[PDB]
Amino acid sequence: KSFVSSPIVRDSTLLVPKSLIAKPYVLPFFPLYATFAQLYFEWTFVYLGTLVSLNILVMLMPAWNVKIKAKFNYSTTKNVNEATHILIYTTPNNGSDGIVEIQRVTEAGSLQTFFQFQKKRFLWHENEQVFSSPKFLVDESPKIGDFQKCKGHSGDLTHLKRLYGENSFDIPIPTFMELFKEHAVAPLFVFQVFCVALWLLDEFWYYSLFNLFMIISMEAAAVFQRLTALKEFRTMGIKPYTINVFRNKKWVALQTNELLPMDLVSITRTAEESAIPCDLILLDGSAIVNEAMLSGESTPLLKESIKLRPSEDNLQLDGVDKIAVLHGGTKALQVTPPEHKSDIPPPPDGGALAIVTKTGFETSQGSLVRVMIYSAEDNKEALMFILFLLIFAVIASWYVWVEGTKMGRIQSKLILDCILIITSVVPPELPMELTMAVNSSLAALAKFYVYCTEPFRIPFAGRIDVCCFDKTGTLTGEDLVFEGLAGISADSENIRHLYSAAEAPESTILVIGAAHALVKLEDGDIVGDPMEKATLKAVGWAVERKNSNYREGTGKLDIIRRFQFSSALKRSASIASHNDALFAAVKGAPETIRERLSDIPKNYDEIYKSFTRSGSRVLALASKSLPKDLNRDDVESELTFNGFLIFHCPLKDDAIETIKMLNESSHRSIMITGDNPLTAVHVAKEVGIVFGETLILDRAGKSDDNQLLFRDVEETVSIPFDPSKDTFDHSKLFDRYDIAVTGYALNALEGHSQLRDLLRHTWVYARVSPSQKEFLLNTLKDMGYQTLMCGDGTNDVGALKQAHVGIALLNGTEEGLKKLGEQRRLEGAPALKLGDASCAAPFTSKLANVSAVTNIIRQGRCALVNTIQMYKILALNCLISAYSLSIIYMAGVKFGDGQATVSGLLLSVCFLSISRGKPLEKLSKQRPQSGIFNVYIMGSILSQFAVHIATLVYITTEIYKLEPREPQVDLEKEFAPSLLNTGIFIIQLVQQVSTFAVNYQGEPFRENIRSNKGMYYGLLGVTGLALASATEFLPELNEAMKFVPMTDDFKIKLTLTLLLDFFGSWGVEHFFKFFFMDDKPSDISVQQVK
Ligand code: BEF
Ligand SMILES: [Mg+2]
Repeated sequence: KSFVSSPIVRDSTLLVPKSLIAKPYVLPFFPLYATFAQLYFEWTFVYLGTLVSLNILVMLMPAWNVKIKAKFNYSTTKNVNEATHILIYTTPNNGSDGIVEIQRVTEAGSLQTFFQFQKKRFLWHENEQVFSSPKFLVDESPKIGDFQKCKGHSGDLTHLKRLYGENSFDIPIPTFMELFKEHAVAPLFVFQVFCVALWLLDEFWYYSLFNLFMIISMEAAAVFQRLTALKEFRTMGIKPYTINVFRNKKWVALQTNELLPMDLVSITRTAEESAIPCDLILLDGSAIVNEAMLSGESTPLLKESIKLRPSEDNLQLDGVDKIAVLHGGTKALQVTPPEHKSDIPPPPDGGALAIVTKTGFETSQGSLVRVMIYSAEDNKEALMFILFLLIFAVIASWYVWVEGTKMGRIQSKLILDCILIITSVVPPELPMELTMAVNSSLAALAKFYVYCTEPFRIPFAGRIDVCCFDKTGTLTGEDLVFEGLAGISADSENIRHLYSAAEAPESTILVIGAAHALVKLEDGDIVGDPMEKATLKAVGWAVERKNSNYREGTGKLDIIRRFQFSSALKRSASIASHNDALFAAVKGAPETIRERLSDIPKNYDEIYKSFTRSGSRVLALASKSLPKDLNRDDVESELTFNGFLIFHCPLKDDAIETIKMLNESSHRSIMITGDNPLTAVHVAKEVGIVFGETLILDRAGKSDDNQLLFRDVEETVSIPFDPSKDTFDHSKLFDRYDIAVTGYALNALEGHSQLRDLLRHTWVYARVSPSQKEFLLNTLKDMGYQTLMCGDGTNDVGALKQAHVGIALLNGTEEGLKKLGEQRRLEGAPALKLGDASCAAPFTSKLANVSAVTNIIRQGRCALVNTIQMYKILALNCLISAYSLSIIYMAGVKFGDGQATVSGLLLSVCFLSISRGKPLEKLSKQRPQSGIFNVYIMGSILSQFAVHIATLVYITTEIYKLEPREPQVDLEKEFAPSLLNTGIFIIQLVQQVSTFAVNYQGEPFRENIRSNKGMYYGLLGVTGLALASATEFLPELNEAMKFVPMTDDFKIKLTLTLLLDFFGSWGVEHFFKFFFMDDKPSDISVQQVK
């Protein structure tokens, strides 16, 4: 018997399929059918009906639960040589159970059984009799000699291709049937089809068939739209590109999909729209990677080789040995070929050779994406609404049935009346209205290039409480840019004074162009550190083919001999030559240059520490006159200070305004980043997330013991802390200082009693791992708030998936998108990359600016308002119609077709015009309501209904006082012009006007009613028709509308009753909205001065 062995599975039972007659429902039902046939050879037909129903239900019973499907279709066996399926019982926190097909294929005279569950390959090992996932060499504790003594793969590697598979990231998308099955369960669709069945049971067939066709077409179109969106956006951008791989003792060029562990490849300078293939270890050479996408840190690291380490005893640690690993999904800005000769020849390119370690969904990025996809996880308002309407319809049907029994009609007509009531309990224009609303919201979002794949999350963006943010890539760029010199002065009048350019003396502008490592090849190009290129271009230098560069606007320059950048004693050097004299320029970290030059200025330390404590990365450069080969020490004997070079990632010109708009709108915006605390605090303080002084929780000492320390940005205040003894002194910490928790401190405070009281008062989290953003969002969702996440990297994929509404900011300007669209149209500015963050986030702003959050919230407010107003109007109209049927139909009241159609057309015009409205430009501090079931809305609905009923009863009593009552009445008579018909129809029109005019108006969330031309014209027309027919202004139209003339006193009474009805309904609705509105922001949204 099989037994899968992995941390994902819990138990496993083999399965062998059963024949068609072996299925449980089919064999037994034959005795019941034979018994029914014998009894048959009236009341018995319902028995065949229920028997067919139960048979069809047992037929479809498996599809709901997979365990039931395995119980019914397949039978459990304990021999893997014959089982064809296997039931995988997963662990509690890893996806759900499943049925996967056991596959087989013969290789080299021996077949190999295997399957694949959650993209994790399994294989049948006979000696252990288990399905064991592949285990890699770097997973265990490997000897560094085992890595240094590698020479690539050789022979026929057809078993490795089966053990490990291919290096491909292929995400599967759902099909049409599995996507429509989710829409075929909502109560709206079930109620629609049930009502269609009830109606066709007695009414015609052609109209029912057309209606069913329409219902099918609506769902088909919706599912097709959702499927198109999913198929477009649910994928990561991974295009294979040729690389040189050392196989069979020769450098042969394979693709990226054909990489296996322990394969020697040659990585070069990674071009655009590409990244490092998979997890590599640097066997020889050097590089400068950019981990801003996978890790979240802005500075480019400097990786080194592995050859200098002793191969005998040392172990590949991934601790001290983390300066040699290159993850997958990072850009390599520069690569240096090997220096000395090795056993294998150097690569044909200029790249460095490395060793593959993991491939596919086993790497870091692949593992994050896989766990997000597979290991992931109310709709009761509509159900309660249907229950409400059905209760009222039941009371209506009970009354009408009692009255029909007391009058003496047949049972069939009473049944048909009950069915008519239950069918008209909901208007037919509800599903088309919901579809128009969803499509209008989607087409309004798609004007800012914001595409959504879960359209039911747009109403979620109306009551957002906490707005989380990512720093690198979302608020700031991920590339260092120049800022300007510093320290070039002798006045000390100010520290932060940045001479941009064209203001430095000749010495500084010669040193910035003399101490560099860029070179121009013979074909024409420039290779080197990109920040060095940026500064050399901003200063305005032009490099030539020879090492000598000129055309700086001042003169020419030549480089005699240059030095390298060492790992230790980090600095550089160069010996340049000028037409005037000769000097040697030095450029390196300031902490090493300060102890090297003779003349120490008075503001060296002040300027350095002022610019290094806030994000920026300075590079102090110095020079020295050199009179006429030489070593490096005597060149760096004594120098002369010249200035600094300050770089930092610049803010987006849209972040400040967006965060200000969110602050002035009762939103609490926080920051969750992976950068060091200083840069995060600086950017948050510059954008507007924190205002006053800020404290930081980080490790106090160095080694261990989890003892934190509250410390200012500077060295002013230092409050210790112990996660087992001390408790958060709210009075002196939270009221006087903003704070920012790091990742180590947030990890050491696990299990603390006041962790939530802390999380209620921190706005910046720096240096958090990809698995702590999920924890933070889960805690913020358990606290009761509604969260939002807006990021772009791979580390915050789980955070984007866990939030109530997630947004993934791609790259691309507006003009670039317009040009790309124009080119696409003509065929039918770098391109945009889909990345890994767009696979989890439902929304995906194809632009880069941060205003997508504001636009999405502004659309969510409008969508929620529209939903609430539609629910309220439908409830009121349905109650009024139910009463109208129940009571009025029991009297001799009926109208001709002409008046009915003439009024119904305007009613439908207004009802359709309701949905079309434009949201205001300004975000308001008041938030809409969440759901219809509360005190305010329900009270207002019931009170409006009571007022309408009282008015109708008053006019009925008045009319019965005027004209006789006629106790004997019949419901089969045809239409006859009378006074009661007019006196009721006028009030019907007035009530159907008031139910919109009183309940539509929402000022703070969308434009006024007068700006809605359609609905305004409709209501004006209906009220004008009613008021002109009441007082008989045009007798011709009254005689054309089959309205009988009336006396003056009754017309006056009717007009006064109309006015009183309208004004009373409006007044009591305003009363409830004024007394029990309760639109208050949360407690975390208030902003109090400290
Ligand atoms: F810095 Be963020 F987490 F991308
Ligand atoms: Mg990012």
